Amino acid sequence: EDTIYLRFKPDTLSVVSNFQPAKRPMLAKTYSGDTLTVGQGNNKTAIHTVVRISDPTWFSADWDPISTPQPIAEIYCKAGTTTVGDILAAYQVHGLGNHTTTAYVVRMTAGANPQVSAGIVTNKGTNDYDLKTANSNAGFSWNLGSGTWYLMMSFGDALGSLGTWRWTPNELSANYTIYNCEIIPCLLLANDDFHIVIPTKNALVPLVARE
Amino acid sequence: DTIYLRFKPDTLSVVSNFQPAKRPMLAKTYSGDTLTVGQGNNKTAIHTVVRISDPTWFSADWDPISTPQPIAEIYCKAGTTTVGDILAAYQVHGLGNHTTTAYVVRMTAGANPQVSAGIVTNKGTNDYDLKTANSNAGFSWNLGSGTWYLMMSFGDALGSLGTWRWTPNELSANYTIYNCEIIPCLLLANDDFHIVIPTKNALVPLVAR
Ligand SMILES: [Cl-]
Ligand SMILES: [Mg+2]
Repeated sequence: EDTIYLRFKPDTLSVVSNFQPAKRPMLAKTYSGDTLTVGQGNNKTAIHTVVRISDPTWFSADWDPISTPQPIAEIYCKAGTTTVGDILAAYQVHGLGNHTTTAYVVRMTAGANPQVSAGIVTNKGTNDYDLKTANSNAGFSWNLGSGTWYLMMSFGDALGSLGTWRWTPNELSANYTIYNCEIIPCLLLANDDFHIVIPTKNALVPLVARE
Repeated sequence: DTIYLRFKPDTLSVVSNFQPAKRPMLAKTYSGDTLTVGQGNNKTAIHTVVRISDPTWFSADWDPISTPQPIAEIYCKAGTTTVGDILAAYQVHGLGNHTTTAYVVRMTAGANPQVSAGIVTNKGTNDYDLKTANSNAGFSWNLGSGTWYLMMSFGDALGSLGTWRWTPNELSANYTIYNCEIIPCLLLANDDFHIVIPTKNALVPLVAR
């Protein structure tokens, strides 16, 4: 329940494709294989994008350095049906108009190869004030090494009272607006060269609403 | 040397003939109360501004510290009038000659920057960072005295290693703003989330990237 801060350098995953720079920020609409979820029982969060967490350090609510948290009990990262990682901390923001943003600090205990049939990128037109989703011009695949930590994010509309954990099992589709937030640098190309600080919880408890 | 600022970015509500007044805008040309942060002959042209809300400071060791003293001899000016102090300075030497500068400015007077030619950020499907584009009209900002603002500038500039760079030129279109700590200040911010940026209480840049 207490707020703990994660300071880390985001690092864009290098995707497997036949196009463009391999290191580019991509999101997943439809998976063809090793579909990425973070779930508790039947309830699942559909993972829409991933960045590597590099040089992480943790702080208490009072900004004293603390040790790595224990995994949140009973919540797991799965590729397909296989459990592939623990979850150290959870970030969830209940935004305007049922917008829900979830970020899991995932510590991989096994490798995974998520393959994306329909991809998504974030775009911004001259009349958008936030990033907005658009369709890839092709699919791709990710390679998630075991032992590495990843921030696995999800964006969608969901219901829930305040302090109720929300579940976004939906596909991410185009023209969905991702409201500015702490994790917004993880949606642009990140070259492991600057730190961000995000508030998290060692439980499945959301942050105070519209944040 | 390094000081951390934790704060909530807050998008300025501009006065214009368009859409929501609270939208993230950048300035290409000022018609009046032109925004610069300068020291002697050297000036940085201020390209965008956000209000700093709920600021707190941390040591390099993440112990809370007090508000730093103003950096001596550097001032924020609207036109020729000095209108603010500089508490901290953020500068990143990016790819090629890309320079990103952010000043923590505490206004000691009001200011009304008058922008004839505007700039917005773009992102196409094969852009991986925000890029600048020309707005379709101008606007004005209102900077209240006593309020804190982050005043940012983006451009290519010269300087050998560890030397503070000056970007005095107008910001133009098709300029790539590389991802960094201050990138949330380019999107709509509603005073409802915190970011942490590294700064210095001197005119000294961060380690080159
Ligand atoms: Cl501890
Ligand atoms: Mg959102």
